Amino acid sequence: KAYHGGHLTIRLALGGCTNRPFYRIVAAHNKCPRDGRFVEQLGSYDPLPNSHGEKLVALNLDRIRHWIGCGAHLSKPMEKLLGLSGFFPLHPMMITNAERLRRRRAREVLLASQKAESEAKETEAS
Amino acid sequence: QPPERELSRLRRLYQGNLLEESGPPPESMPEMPT
Amino acid sequence: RKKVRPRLIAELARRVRALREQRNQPRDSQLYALDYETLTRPHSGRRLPVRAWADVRRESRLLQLLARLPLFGLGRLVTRKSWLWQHDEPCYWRLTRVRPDYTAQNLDHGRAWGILTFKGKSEDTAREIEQVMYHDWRLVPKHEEEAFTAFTAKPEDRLNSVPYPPLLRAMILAERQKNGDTSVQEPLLNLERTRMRPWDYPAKQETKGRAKGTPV
Amino acid sequence: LLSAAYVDSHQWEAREKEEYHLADLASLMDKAYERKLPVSSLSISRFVDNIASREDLDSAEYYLYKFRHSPNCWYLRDWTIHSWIRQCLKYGAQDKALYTLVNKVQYGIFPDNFTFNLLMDYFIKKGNYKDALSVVFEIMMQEAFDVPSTQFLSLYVLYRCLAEKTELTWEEERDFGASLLLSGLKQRNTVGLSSQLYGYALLGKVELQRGVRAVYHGMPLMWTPGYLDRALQVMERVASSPEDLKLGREVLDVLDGVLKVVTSPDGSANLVEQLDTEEPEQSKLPRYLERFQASRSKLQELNRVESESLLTLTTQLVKEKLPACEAEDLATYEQKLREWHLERVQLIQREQEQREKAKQEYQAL
Ligand SMILES: [Mg+2]
Repeated sequence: KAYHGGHLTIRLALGGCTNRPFYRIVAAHNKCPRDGRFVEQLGSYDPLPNSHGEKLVALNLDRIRHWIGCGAHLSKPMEKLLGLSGFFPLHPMMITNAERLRRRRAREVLLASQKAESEAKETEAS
Repeated sequence: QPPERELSRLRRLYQGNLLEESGPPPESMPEMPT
Repeated sequence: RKKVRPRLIAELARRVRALREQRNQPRDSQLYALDYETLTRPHSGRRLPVRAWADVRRESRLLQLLARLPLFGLGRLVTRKSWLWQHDEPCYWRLTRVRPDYTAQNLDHGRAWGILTFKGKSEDTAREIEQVMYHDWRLVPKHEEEAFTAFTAKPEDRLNSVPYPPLLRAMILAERQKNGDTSVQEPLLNLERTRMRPWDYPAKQETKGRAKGTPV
Repeated sequence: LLSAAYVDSHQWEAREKEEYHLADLASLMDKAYERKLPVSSLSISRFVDNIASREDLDSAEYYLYKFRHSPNCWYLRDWTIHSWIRQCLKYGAQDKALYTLVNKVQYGIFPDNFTFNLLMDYFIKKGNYKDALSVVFEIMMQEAFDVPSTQFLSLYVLYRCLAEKTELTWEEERDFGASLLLSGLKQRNTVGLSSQLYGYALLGKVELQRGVRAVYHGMPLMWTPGYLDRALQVMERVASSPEDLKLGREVLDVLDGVLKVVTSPDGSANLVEQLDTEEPEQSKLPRYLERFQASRSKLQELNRVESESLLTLTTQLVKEKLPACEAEDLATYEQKLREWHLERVQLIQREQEQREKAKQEYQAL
């Protein structure tokens, strides 16, 4: 198609089969289809643990630096990948979400202790 | 921890649609209950 | 080729449609009219968001304030209730030009210009004011101008340089050793060149879009 | 209060004015509005100048309305606004002048301080202190207490009306409070400082009874709560001032009454506008009442209270100082007339040149 307006973006293009996802990190005009015309492939992401228990990310850090220097935006999933790698700082919501998960497990642990205490009362009743 | 004055500034801005204020999160990841 | 032929109707349509737009431009009194019972704009039927309902009934528009002043309040200071609540430091506009909508039966719609002072820092040139049709404006009294505009700047405490990300820092130190540069200096990012304005900072009204004149 | 010389219209009536038939000029403006074309400021000026009868005022009132709702509303001239008030007084149409002044947003009549004194003084001499009070409230809404002469006349009307009005509604307290405060701030005399404490007291009443938004909404007043704190500061300032300044006893009684009343009372626009950390004004009244008694004791100990009523003190102030102001104001009035005369000639000359060029344009076309 002949797009009018838009910007270059670095995003994840979904590949693979059903229940077997695989991503191609690509630089593409934002208005193009998710799996359609792209400008350059900048790496790949396999989100499924392999035989060694490792999720494998490949980053063309030379071309990624090139396209960020030319105005390429970043999708939110790609910012999370760049943060985990160490190439970017950790994303604000990666930190906030981890804090929410800590607060949510703290409640669950306290409830289990209370239930055990309630179960202890049942033991006292015999 | 945010300053006490700034927490009140948000309570005025979003008066009527607020949630319980959260304190500092646990220092480590709480061990998963099993 | 040469079998591609002119499209006179297409050319005529484009030009003709343009003329209607120029002549039938809507006015601020019509585009930004509001129905306060339903909080919905009659021209387009657009319903205002929920977080704005209280202020639409409780606050005034800019030219409602200025229509009551001689010379439409040239030289007066005007602030916004949103700024008053968000920022402790003085934020206001110094009005320089005001073009009301004469069609409006109360001269309560129009455009304005002024010099911005945001969070105590003053701009050097006058530009058009954005969000003039918002129910957020508060005229500052003349006797309170001196106390309102009094500001003493605090020494800036936001860091000027920060470390590099963990991986990007290691790649820099590795390049140093490869190139023969021997040093234990820590790579540092400089944040002065790229410091971000607040999200509520007034934007450029001149380059902003205007709604179309087709009623819904 | 003002002298006959202040209200004499020999100078205005002797102004050089062009003779244009109102009917002819009326047609020109009517055609312009039909064609959605801008009307000149000189055109509306010529109409107001050539008003010759009570009926003509009615037609001119319509055209001033049309001018306000036109592309050249901003260019209404000061002398045109002054002539309107002068013509209204000349033909007995004072009600019309006050109507347009109150409906300024519709007609665009924003008079200068000299014109305000002319209209306000007419009502004062006729004894219509209800219309005179309306003029004072309009001066307050426009924040136009700059000239000293206007301040003296305004304070006399306010205090004279307040004495008659034993009962004040919340709107009246707000309007009276603002008018006293703004007029008082300009004056540094005992009457001026008494009106500042009087104004803050009334506004403090509305703040603690109906909320702070009743005080500042649509008023030339600040939105920060604590008007009773501003009143008490006036007492603390006078008490500790090295110079000997006095506060009228009448005002002190008003503040005592306000503190007692507030202390022991018997669609979606419902917002808490004050931060939770800040103390509400209602909780601070116990401390406020202690400061008042302490300040009152110190003031009486230092003999800084004036037993004389505020209406009597204001009358003396007006008699002593108003004569001098009349001379200064009248001197400035003569200068304004000459400045207006020159500017009017420039507009007439510029109009003649463009019309001559218009003929050349048609000749070329
Ligand atoms: Mg926005």
